[PDB]
Formats: sequence, C-alpha cells, structure tokens
Amino acid sequence: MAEEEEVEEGRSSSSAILDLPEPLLLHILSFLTDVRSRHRAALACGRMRAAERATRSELSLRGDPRSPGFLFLSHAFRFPALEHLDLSLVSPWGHPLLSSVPPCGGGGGGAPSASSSSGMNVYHPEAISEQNAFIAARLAGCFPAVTSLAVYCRDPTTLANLTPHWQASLRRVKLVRWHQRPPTLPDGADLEPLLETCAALRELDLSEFYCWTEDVVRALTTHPSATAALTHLDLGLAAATDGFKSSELGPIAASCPNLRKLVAPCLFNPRFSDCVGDDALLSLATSCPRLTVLRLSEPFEAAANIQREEAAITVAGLVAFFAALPALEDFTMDLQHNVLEAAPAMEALARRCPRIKFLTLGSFQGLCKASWLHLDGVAVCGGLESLYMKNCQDLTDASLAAIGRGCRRLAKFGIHGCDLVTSAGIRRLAFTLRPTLKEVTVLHCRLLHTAECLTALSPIRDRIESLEINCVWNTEFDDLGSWEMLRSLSLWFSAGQLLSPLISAGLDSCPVLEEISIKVEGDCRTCPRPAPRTIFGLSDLAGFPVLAKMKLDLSEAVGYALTAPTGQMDLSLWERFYLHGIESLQTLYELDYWPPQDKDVHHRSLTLPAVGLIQRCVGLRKLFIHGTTHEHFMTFFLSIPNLRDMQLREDYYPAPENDLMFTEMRAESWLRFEVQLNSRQIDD
Amino acid sequence: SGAKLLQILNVRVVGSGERVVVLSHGFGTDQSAWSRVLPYLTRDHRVVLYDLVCAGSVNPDHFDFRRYDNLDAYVDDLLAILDALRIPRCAFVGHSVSAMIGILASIRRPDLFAKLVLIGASPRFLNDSDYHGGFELEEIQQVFDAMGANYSAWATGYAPLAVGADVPAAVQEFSRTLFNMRPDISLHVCQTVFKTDLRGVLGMVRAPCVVVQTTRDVSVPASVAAYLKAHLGGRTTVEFLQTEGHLPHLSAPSLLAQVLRRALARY
Amino acid sequence: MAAEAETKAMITLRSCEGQVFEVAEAVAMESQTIRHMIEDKCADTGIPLPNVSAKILSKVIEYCSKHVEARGGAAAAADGDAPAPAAVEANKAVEDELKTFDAEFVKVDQSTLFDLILAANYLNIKGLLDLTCQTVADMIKGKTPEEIRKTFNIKNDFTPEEEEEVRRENQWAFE
Repeated sequence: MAEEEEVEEGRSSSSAILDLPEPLLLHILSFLTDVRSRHRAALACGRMRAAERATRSELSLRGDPRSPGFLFLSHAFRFPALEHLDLSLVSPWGHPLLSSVPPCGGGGGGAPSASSSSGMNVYHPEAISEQNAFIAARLAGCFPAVTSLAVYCRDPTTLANLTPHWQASLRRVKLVRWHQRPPTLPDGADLEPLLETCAALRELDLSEFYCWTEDVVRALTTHPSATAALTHLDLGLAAATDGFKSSELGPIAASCPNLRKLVAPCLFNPRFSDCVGDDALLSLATSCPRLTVLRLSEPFEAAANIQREEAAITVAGLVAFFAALPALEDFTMDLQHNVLEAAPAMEALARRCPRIKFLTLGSFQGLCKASWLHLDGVAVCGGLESLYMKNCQDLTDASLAAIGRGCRRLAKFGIHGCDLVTSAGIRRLAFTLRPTLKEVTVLHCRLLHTAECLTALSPIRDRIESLEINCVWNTEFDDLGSWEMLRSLSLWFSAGQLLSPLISAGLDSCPVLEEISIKVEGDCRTCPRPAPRTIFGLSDLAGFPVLAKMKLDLSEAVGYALTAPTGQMDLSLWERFYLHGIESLQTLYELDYWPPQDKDVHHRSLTLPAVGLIQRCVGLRKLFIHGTTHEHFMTFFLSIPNLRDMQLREDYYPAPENDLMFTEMRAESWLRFEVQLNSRQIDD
Repeated sequence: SGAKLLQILNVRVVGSGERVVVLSHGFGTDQSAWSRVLPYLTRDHRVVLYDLVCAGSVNPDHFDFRRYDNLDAYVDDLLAILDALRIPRCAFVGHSVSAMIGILASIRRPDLFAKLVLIGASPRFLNDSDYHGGFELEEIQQVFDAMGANYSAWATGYAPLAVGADVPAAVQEFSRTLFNMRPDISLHVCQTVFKTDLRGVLGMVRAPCVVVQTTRDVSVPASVAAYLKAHLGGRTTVEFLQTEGHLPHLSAPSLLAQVLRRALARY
Repeated sequence: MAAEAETKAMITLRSCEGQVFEVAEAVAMESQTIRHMIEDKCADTGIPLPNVSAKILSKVIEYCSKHVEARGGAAAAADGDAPAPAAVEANKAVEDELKTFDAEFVKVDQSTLFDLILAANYLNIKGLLDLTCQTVADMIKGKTPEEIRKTFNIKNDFTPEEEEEVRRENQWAFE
C-alpha cells in the first residue's frame, strides 16, 4: 500500500528567453532586420508582438491609407521607435495623396451648357481637408518618430498636409513623382512647404522626383535660412533633365554653405555658354568647402554618336577644384565629352584629398599610363578602394598593373568603354588585388569577351562576390572553381542574345549566388526573328541553389508590342522568348520585371504569354512589375500560392496619366484585387 | 438606365461648341481609337465618346449575349446614353458596325441625328445576287473557325489585313483593342454583325450622310460606297481618302480629320 | 640576468555556489562588469558571482579566452599602414576560426544557451551576448509561430478568434 511515490516530473519548463529582462529581448531583436521573420516572431506571442513593434525603425505601408481599414487600426498598430517612414508605395500607385487639388472629373475646356439635371459631383474642400487632417493625425499616431520620410508628391498640397506632424523631427525627405509636374504650380512652390515648415531638415533627395531646375533655384536661393543648414542633396530629377546649368547652380551654392553630399546631373555641353565650366566648379568648391560626397553627371541622349568633343573642364580647373575641397571622400564625375590628360588632376586630388576613397569618372582620357618610372595619375592614389571608369579609350594593361601596385586597397574595380584592355591586364590586376579585389565591373570592352574575362578572373574567383558584365558571345578541362563568394550577378544582353552560353563561359556553379539582374538592350524590330523554339535560356540558371531574387529589365527592349510586319517578332512573342524557363528557378523568391516599351504606346503593357510564364513560378514570393497590364490577366496570379508584394510601378518618366480612358489597369480594380490577394489564406 | 450606362459604357463629355457630335468605334476597337483625331474637333464641337458593351474595357460580365445578338440592343445603348445626355440633336460619325447602328438609330430617331458621317460603312457583308458585300459565306465561316480554334492566331492574321497600310503603330493599336475582346462575346457579336442586312432600311435614313472610303479596303469594295450613296435616303456623299485600310482614325489621322472638320462645319 | 616571464595578472572568480576559477586579467578584462571592478581594486580577494554557476562560468571563460587569443593573434596594423596582403590573409583566417568557434559554441541546449544569454548580459560581454542573442534569432528564422511554440515548448495562448484576427492583420509578414 502506497507504493505511490514516483510521479514528480511534470514541471513545465519556461522559455528562458521570455524570462530574460525585456531590454535584453529588445536588444536581441534590434539585430533582426528581415521584416518577415520580425513579424513571424511577433505572431509567435503577444509579448514578442510588443517587442517587434517597439524594435521597428523603418516601414513602408502597403495598401491604401485612405482605406478605413488602415484608418481604424487599433492602438496596437503603434510604432514609437519608427524612424524611417516610406509612404511612396501606398495604394493606389502613382496617385496624389492627401492632395487638396480637386479631381479633374469632366472638366473639358468649354462653357457647361446649363441645361442638365443629373448627378453633378459638387466639390467640398472642407471635407477634403478634414480627411487629409485625420489621415495625417492617424499616421502621426502610428509613426510619431519619423525623421527620414519618403513620399510620392504629385502636388505640394500633400507636403503642406504632412509637414506639421513631423516638421520638428524631419531631417531627411525623399520626394517622388514620375508623373508630369503640375503646370499651374508657381516656380519652386513644390519645395516651399518644406523650406517653410521642417526646420530640422538636414538631407534632401530629388534624384527621381521629376521637376525643373529653375524650381530648385527659386525655392532654394530664396530660402537661405533652411539652405544654410542642409547637409545632403540629390538633384537627379528622374534624369529627365538635360542637366543643371552654371547660372542655376551658382546661387544654389551661395545659399548653402553647409552641404556635405551632392548628386546632380548638370549641363556640361560646351556648346552652351551656361554649361558648367571650371569657373562654376570653383565657385561651388569655395561655396561649400566642407563637401564629402559629390556625384556630378552630364545628361545625354543615345543620338549623341561617339562624343569626341571636349568638355568645358580643364585639368588646371580640376586641380584647383581638388585643392579647394580637402574634405572629399566620395566623388563621381561622369561626362560624355572627354577630358584629356587629367592624370595631374588625379595627382592633385590625391595630394589635396588624402581622404579620397570613391572615384567615378566618365570619358576621362589618359588617367593612368605607367609611362614613367613612378606610378602616374590614379596609380598613385593608393588610398582608393573604389574605382569605376567610363570611356577610357587609352587605358592599357601596363596602366592596370600600375593601378594595382598603387591602389592595393582597391576593393571594387570597373571599366567601361576601355577598348585597349586585354585579358592579360585584367588577370594581372586580379592577381595583384586578389586579397582586396572582391568586385569587378566590365562593360562593352571590345577585346574582353565573356570567356576570356572569366578565365582571367581565376585568382579572385574564390573571393569575388558581385559581378557585372555585358555578354559578347564569340561565333584540358582545368577545374575552374565554383564562385564560392559570388552572391550577386549583373548581366547585359544585346537584343536577341542568348543567356545559355553564360554557363559554358565559366559561370556554371555559383552555390552562394542569391540575386541576379539581367538587362536586355537593343531594338528587337531590327533584330531578325529567332526560330520559334529559341529561348533566352532562363532555365539554364537553375544550377544556382540559393537563387532567389530576379531583376529582368526589358523596358529598354523596344519592339512592335502587339504586331510586327511580316518577318518580325512582336513583344508578346518576345516576352515568351525571354521569360521562358523562369519556372525552373525553384528558390526564386523575388522578381523585378520591366515590361518592354513600344514607342507608339506610352505604356509598357504586359502580354498574356508572360502572364502564363510567370504564373507557374510557385516559389515566387515577391513580384514587382514596372508597367501596366489588362484587368483580365490579374486573376491568374491568385493561383500563385505565396505572392503579396505586387505593385505596377510605372516608375519611368513620364508616368502615364491614368484617367478612366485606358483598358489597362484601373485603381478600383487594383484595390479590390488587393482585397482578393490579402483574402487568400497564406503560409506562415 | 442611361446614367449607369454612362459609367458602364465609359461615357465622357469633352470639347466645346454648340455642335454635338457622336463618335462610335468599330469592330475590335474602343472610343480611344478616335484619340489621334479627337483634338481636331474639340475646339469646334462638344465631343461625346463611349465604349460599346462588347469592349474589354467594359466588364465582360455586362455583355448580355441574348440581347446583344442584334444591332438593335447596341442602338438602344447609344440612344439611352444620348437621352441621358439630354441631347435633343446631334450628328453621328460611325465606324464599321457603328455605321449600321447609326443607320438604325436615325431611322428610329431622325429628330436626334442631324447629319451622319460614315467611315467603312456596310449594311451587309455577305455577297448576294447583284450584291458584292465582298465576302462569301465560306469565307465568313472560315474566319469563325480560325478565330474559335485560335483567337490569337486569327487576330494576328487579321489585324494587318484590317489596317492595310504599312503603319505598325495603327496595327499595334488595333491588335491591342482586338485582343482585349472576349472570344465567346467576339464570336457572338461577329455573328451579329455579318448577319445584319440594312440594305432595306438605308432609304429610311433621312439624315445627310458622309461616306469615307479608302483607296483599298479588305472588307469594303468600292461598290459598297456606291450602294450606300445610292440607297441611303438622306443626302449622301462619299469622301475618298488617299490611303488604304479600314481604320484611318489610326493610320492617316490628317486626311480623315480634314474630311471630318469639313463635314462638321455645319449640320 | 634571468629572463623575467611576463606574469599574466590573475583575477579570482568565485561562482554562485562557491567554486573558484583562476583566469588571466586580460580574460577578465573583456567582461565590462568584471573590467570595471578590476580598476576598482576590489579584485584582490576575488569577486563574487552569485548569479553565475561553475559550468556557465567555465564556458564564458572559454569564450572570453578564445576571443582574447584571437585578438592577440590578429596581425596588428603597423602604425597607420594598411596590412600587407599576407597580413590580411592571416587575420581573415583568425576571424574565420573564431567565427567557427562561435557557431558550435552556441550549439548548446536552449537552457544552456539561454543561460549563455543571461551571463554575457550580467558580465556585459557583448560579443558573447550578441553571439548567443543572434543564435536564438537564427533558430527562430524560417519557422511559423506554431512550431516555434513547440520549439520553445510554448503553449499557444491565442484564442481562435484572436489568432485568426492577428494572423490576417499581419498578412504582410510571410509575404
């Protein structure tokens, strides 16, 4: 009797990670970057849900903020520690957000014949401002600590609505507009609300925000209080500009003594008197002596056949500019005109800017010659780690050896338009920089074909991590090692070129290859029609095991989108040709696609063969299409089990206007289809 | 109702001028086929554009097969739209089957259609005794078979034949609009159109008529323009464009815009 | 003159249960909490560790000594000059060795790994903390909350109406 003393092992062991003090968990999950795993863990438990909510710094809201579903989110949707807020991808894409400008609904130029009583939408500005304020208040409540903000701005009324809630903390702002600038806006008025409200601004970005340079000059030079305090600036303007002129840049420099980073395409064409000459260069240098990152470019069009003309910049001006700015570390100066004999300029750069680390030059001739007993030009800048070249028509293998001996700290190397470079010099540079060289870029080198270049990179093939190449196929089996560190690859293809030879050229085994981008360039209409069974060779890339991210840009591939004359090939068949074999990518997790553009159609429209080709990639989690399509193609993709992040990004200037006139995708169809997609039960 | 049909058929009001003009597109097309020529009349006329129920732009769910087996329901949609727009009087410019639609409407409502401008008009397509519609029953049935067996292949083989002139942009636009069509709806409405014979009702058309005939039309023999000018009851005139094809609104906008602005000066 | 052997200063460690560990001060140097008390000169008699047991203390000593050894063996740069290509290769190997040492170092049971997490915090050993802190993050990586619940032996605490609601609210997680 009793005979009962042997049941004392039932104590539930607690997960001691929960027993940790909470700041420790906050510290641990401060390291977690991938939002997927973040929110997976947040769904594991409520305490972890709170931890993940408190550990978030950046966020891009997906869906319609105007939708009451986002508006009526509970107090749990709270992000006090959210710093970076991205509102440029909210639904619908490409639309004015919180815009106070009334919709142009039936406003054709003409006096309305006032004999008609049916359904006129009477505009109510009071209500409009009401929802604008309420949505802004909700956004501030969810995201109170926003200091770096990205937003799509069709009109500055969006900015006027958004600024008061974060004006005290907002230090960096990113503006987005691929649509045309509103012609009725006063010059500089797009930027005035920020120059008036956000006193904390320290970085400004307008690389892709389409606008005129004159707007910039007006807004900036007339707001010296704000311009004296900015630290970072970008002026790409969607690269839809011919480039800033000297007269524009000058007063800008005057109003801004405190800049540190600049990116700006500029008018460097010497045939314009208002081109950027050495005088403007030194005026900028004097005006902003503290500069650290400078990326300056000459906008150009493809019709500019071999720009043999010289630029408006002299080597003496380059030397003086280097002297006037000792604080530089990142530099980009890309020109289509040639600057001759800039090696003494490079010497002055090295001497006056010992902190130089990143260098990018275009069409600069005679930078390194190795023509003397000493290293020359860039070969002396031993502190360089980054080096990209464009249109160096006179760069030699001896120049490569001199650079490698000097720039022993060079980690990333790049040449473009360097016709005199052979595989011997490439192999020598790879061997010399083998411990340090990790990235190499070769584009449109005439002698450097794919197989020779891949063979010449054997010394660093075990160490190379990212690669960019334009593919040129020519008309013992030594064990070429797998690309053990190569995780990223960039590919450039002529129209009609085949991807299949790439695996044979030396790129067969890339066990760590995670992401790849393929760019296809050329006029498909002039290209002969390939055989009906010809494919690009996407299936040939399945040999890469961790291949997850894809970026196939065919927007530059221009063809008769829907019907070619007899003997030629339409972009429907072209999409079938290029996208064939994509389903072979088992781990394909992310795809970025650019629909090919037809000149006759403002739209890069997707054809059904592409729909069928993509729909069968079950592993695709993320799909970003840079164009438009039919509404009837949309329901197919609900069959793909796993996709959520799908947005038609007409992010190419000019963004076409979507106003109830096109058979292509509509906004209401877009919202209801997002409801359809988020209605599917998804994997966890 | 007319008001919801405005949204359904994408009815939009643009332009200015006391002169009201109604544009109706043709087979495998929509109201944007008039975009290349839309500005030319916006100055002088208040322009009305709408989408037929068969266009892929309209929800294919809205296509009533059984009511839309005759041009009568399409005329009904046009008339409901115009009544919803309180238009008591207007001119009509029709393309392809839209010309038959306008013929039937002016027969039904002569008070509304002041003048008619016809681009590629045909009251009947099947050749008859003393009648060359340009097509035989075997050809039409072969077209049906080619489209049903492969709408893609038929449309690719058809669109350059329809556009005619070597203008890849217009052929591309027509290919887009044609491919946006739904195959079952398309077979239905093509059966609707080829079977339509308005030769007995042209004389009832009271309104002055403007026939636009091209140099070479794959579906419209020049004798069809002669028949139209002969049988239409209204004062009928034929304008000949120095271009070939069936859709000049996409291929030669200049010539057709000239003809239209000449016609729409007074009516 | 007899060669004076450099005597690595020994800091006496007294674990929670009373066990003593003799380590170099450079090992005791890493732990900031231990580091701070060293300069407080209260380490002459040994420091108490009432929250650290002998096993966790020994493994922490192992980790800290290994990382100090890696620091010492790393080819130090010659006064402002970038290391020679040979020197870069030597240091790259030590990191790879130390990182490899780290991966199996946290290849312990959850409780010990959980215990590894606590001690590095109490000892303010960030390297050990981060290695153990991210170790849990990887073993949570790639999992749904359910098998996560079993993996930590967590009972799922969400009512079906709550867990349904929260799953759909967070649909942008898995996708």
